[PDB]
Order: sequence, then structure tokens, then C-alpha cells
Amino acid sequence: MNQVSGLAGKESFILTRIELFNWGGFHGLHQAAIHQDGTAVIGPTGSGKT
Amino acid sequence: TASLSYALCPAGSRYPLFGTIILDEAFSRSSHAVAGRIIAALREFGLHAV
Ligand SMILES: Nc1ncnc2c1ncn2[C@@H]1O[C@H](COP(=O)(O)OP(=O)(O)O)[C@@H](O)[C@H]1O
Repeated sequence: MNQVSGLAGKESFILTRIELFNWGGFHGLHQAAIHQDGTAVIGPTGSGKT
Repeated sequence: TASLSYALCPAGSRYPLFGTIILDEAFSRSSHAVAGRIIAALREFGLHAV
């Protein structure tokens, strides 16, 4: 089921990348990549992961 | 837990006579790292939990 997602990005605009600068507990610039077909954001409690 | 421990303690004593405090489906917003604290604490107060 993973590879069928490729249609998104032709019929739609998909998410590609998110960045921050001095936001919350993230001092300075910060970055994060995202794949075309479903990802995850995992980490222990109290880490800004929301 | 502290409250229900106190309320069951007979006057003067601080070891409750009834012991079996239940719980259910408790940890759905916490990590395995922090949940380990509660399990140890609960038994510490003197209770005994299914
Ligand atoms: N604007 C804020 N106000 C208060 N605490 C904040 C703020 N931004 C980040 N934090 C802190 O960073 C963490 C934010 O929680 P997060 O790690 O995003 O939550 P969860 O663990 O539920 O995903 C907490 O430790 C909180 O104290």
C-alpha cells in the first residue's frame, strides 16, 4: 500500500519540508524532512513533539 | 493515589486495612519511561493493585 501514494502530488499538493527559527524549545534554526508517502514523528515525553 | 490511600486509613494508623485498588486503561498519553514511575509509586504508598 505504501507506494500507491505517489498519486498525491499530482492531484494535490503534498507536504515536503518544515522549518523553525527560535520557536518553542528549538533555539535557532531547525529543519525536518518528510517523505512523499507517510511518515512519523516519535519521541519521549516532554520534547516539543506536538 | 495519595487521596485514596489516605481515605482508607483507619484513624491514627497510616496503613489501610482494605488494600485492593483497581485501575484500567490508564497510560494512553505517556511514554514507557515515565509510566515506570507511577507503577513503583503506587506500590510504595502501601496499596496493591490489579
Ligand atoms: N509555549 C510553551 N509553554 C510552556 N511549556 C512549553 C512551551 N513550549 C514548549 N514547552 C515545554 O516543552 C514541552 C511541550 O510539550 P510536547 O513535548 O510538545 O508535548 P507531548 O509530549 O504531549 O507531545 C513540555 O515539556 C513543556 O513544558
